[PDB]
Amino acid sequence: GTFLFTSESVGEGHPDKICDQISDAVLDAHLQQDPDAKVACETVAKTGMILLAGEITSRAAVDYQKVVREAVKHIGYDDSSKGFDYKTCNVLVALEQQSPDIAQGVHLDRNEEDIGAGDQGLMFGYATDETEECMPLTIVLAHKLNAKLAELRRNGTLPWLRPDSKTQVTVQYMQDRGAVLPIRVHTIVISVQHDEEVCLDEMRDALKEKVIKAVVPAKYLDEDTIYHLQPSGRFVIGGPQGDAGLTGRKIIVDTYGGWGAHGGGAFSGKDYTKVDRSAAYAARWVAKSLVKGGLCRRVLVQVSYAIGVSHPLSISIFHYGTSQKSERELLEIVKKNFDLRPGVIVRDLDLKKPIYQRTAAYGHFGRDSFPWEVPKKLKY
Amino acid sequence: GTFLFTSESVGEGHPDKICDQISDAVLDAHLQQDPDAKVACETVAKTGMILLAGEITSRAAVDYQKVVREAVKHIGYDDSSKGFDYKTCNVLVALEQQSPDIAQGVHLDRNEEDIGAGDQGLMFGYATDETEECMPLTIVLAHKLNAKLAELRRNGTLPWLRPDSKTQVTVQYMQDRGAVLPIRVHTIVISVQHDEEVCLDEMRDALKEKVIKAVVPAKYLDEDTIYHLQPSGRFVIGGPQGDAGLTGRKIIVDTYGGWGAHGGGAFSGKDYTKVDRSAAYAARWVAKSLVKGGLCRRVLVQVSYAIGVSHPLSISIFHYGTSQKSERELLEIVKKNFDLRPGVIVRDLDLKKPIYQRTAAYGHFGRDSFPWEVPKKLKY
Ligand SMILES: C[S@@+](CC[C@H](N)C(=O)[O-])C[C@H]1O[C@@H](n2cnc3c(N)ncnc32)[C@H](O)[C@@H]1O
Ligand SMILES: C[S@@+](CC[C@H](N)C(=O)[O-])C[C@H]1O[C@@H](n2cnc3c(N)ncnc32)[C@H](O)[C@@H]1O
Ligand SMILES: COc1ccc(-c2nccc3[nH]nc(C4CC4)c23)cc1
Ligand SMILES: COc1ccc(-c2nccc3[nH]nc(C4CC4)c23)cc1
Repeated sequence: GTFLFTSESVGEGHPDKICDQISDAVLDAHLQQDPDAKVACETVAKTGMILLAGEITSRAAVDYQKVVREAVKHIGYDDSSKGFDYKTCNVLVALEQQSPDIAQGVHLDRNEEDIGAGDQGLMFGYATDETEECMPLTIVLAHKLNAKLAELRRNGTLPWLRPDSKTQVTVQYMQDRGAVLPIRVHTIVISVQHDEEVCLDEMRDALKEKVIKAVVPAKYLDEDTIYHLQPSGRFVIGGPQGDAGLTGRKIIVDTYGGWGAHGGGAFSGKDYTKVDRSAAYAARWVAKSLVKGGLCRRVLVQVSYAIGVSHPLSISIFHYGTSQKSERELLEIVKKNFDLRPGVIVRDLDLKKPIYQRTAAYGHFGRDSFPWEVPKKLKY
Repeated sequence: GTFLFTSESVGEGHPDKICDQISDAVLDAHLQQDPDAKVACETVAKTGMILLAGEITSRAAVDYQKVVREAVKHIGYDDSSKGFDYKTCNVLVALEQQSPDIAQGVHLDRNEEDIGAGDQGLMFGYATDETEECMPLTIVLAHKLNAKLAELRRNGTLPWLRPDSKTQVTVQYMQDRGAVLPIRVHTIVISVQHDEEVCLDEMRDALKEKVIKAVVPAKYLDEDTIYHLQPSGRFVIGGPQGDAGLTGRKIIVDTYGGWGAHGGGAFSGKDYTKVDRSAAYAARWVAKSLVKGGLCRRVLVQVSYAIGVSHPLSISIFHYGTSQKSERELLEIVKKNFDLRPGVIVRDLDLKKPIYQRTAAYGHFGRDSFPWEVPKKLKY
């Protein structure tokens, strides 16, 4: 009845995550001035370069140089010794207006509640009762290990740390009537960029004592747990210098760490009309509402859309055998309690608010009581 | 017992898919001259621009201008009237050597069979007996609809078609002892870029008669099937002009259309040492071998790695209740029959061969008898 499952997370300075945070800093800058901004901002990062590419139609006047550099400063890349510096990097902009053909088919001359989906696509929401926040333990622990590295870097405890990091956690689970129960941590990987002076033994000792022990409960760690700490042996070159980053290349880290399912759409740099983000947030909200409402212990929700059409084309629910209700019954409850048109999701989840940069590291789900994390009281 | 499931696909001229094909054209160009090239080529596409960003260490002498332009010509973007032209677009190159810190930790001074994984990560393989090629019907049909559009564009049957397209198929399934049985097609979406002269009614009639009827068996289509054909109403602006493209933004289209699971890693532009691609191909090979071998009807395989370590950190198998063997028994069969070190997968799957551009549109799986699609005869 036991099995292993692995998930990973990355830090704020991982190059792909830098791009997600910059794309959402650009989105938030537009929404601060124009709540109805149409934004599709992709970011690319390589040695010394941030490139913004995409489509924005907005009444805002945004200083992209300032917005980009402030996001990079927050992450911690502030000196050429670290491989990247917000003060002196190149910021290139290739942003055009939203295609008028998309605009006419999606939102022009449409009542807000009846706006079409901004694209076709499929999206999933997932929730599990294995943690209070209704997220898989593998991904929660992986995110917390990266957050702990950033905390110790920022407080000067481990001054050799740099912003680029990756973690990976394998947990041994027990199957429990469709639900899953974590038993123990089988393997942990941590790789983090570091300065030239610190030795490997000092880093491995600190990663075990100050990072892992400060995050993972001792009850999950035993004599058999395997640790791969700085497994490459050297990670001085990092950030965009070590690996090109792009927006929307960490979509599994952003969601459920491999659990549930994913429809392929990226979240960062997109306004509410792009259902890749708004409908995935709404599907998480539905899934978490079904679990917190006591209808299931674990659930997956799929929705899909066509560009220009407001109502979802399909809606499906899988409860893994953890509900006494059938899928037909759960779908009826969802129909009576939720309206998954993008023009209604925007109102329910307050999706014109400029809080998106806060979602772009450490996962979009299971944190900070964002609107999609506050369960809806269900009537049935 | 019935449920709906939706998957999507995109055409060769969808901007993200253009990037995947260019990244793999670059990889193949290097492998033609240097089978041991270390390649991590990301591509970005926006109006008039192809940018290559990433890391390559290779003995090859590659003309990036020629390679990029030839890939764009093949796709069909050959005139400014179509929104993009291989002859006159900008090709920008920001490629550096592979980080020496990665090289020393992964492959320098290592026996080939004992090379480390090129990164950490998790990967999944999936197979289902619902089609002969062991793929979900939703994604197979979605890919075939895009392939049919390209065929009719290239043969001059529908000369108003342009290369950028997206499709989406929703199928109603029956649950069958853990396996799934397709019953009927519930909804089809097709959006395709077109010339200025053709009217909406002519396009909708052609998409139903010449595309859908030529691909989807009539037994799956009935009076209740919903069709969303050119649902935006106008799609003249397309390709990179309509939407920025990036490599590795169609990872669900590249794999199982939402079925199974995904670990987050992109495939295109990466050599075999990047386990995001090689271990996902090996996991598909294992899953398809278990189904064709008669051990299960449907199966999911997870593997994970740490950078610099050759053997997977974890291996898991889920048979959805479709096998008489336990996960422990299936794992033992996999251990006796497969070696999932990257330096052994390269030999089994011939991963230094320059066939990667062929994988970069219409899915990496279920087509053309690539090595990961030829089942291994299992001994047990
Ligand atoms: C290993 S790199 C990806 C492969 C790379 N594109 C190449 O050229 O081989 C992927 C991520 O791993 C991390 N990384 C970079 N250099 C590393 C090193 N020396 N050791 C461990 N992890 C590293 C960074 O987070 C980076 O974004
Ligand atoms: C709708 S666009 C994505 C949203 C876009 N970035 C924006 O600015 O709103 C995504 C994909 O849809 C397709 N597309 C582009 N223009 C379209 C149109 N007018 N009608 C339908 N699909 C379109 C292309 O395949 C494109 O890559
Ligand atoms: C996409 O979400 C999932 C999550 C969990 C399982 C699963 N449940 C029970 C026993 C199992 N053994 N191995 C696995 C998975 C790792 C291959 C597995 C399956 C799918
Ligand atoms: C990730 O792969 C899957 C695939 C299929 C199912 C599933 N099986 C039986 C009944 C169901 N109803 N809805 C669903 C899914 C669409 C939400 C579903 C679950 C997960």
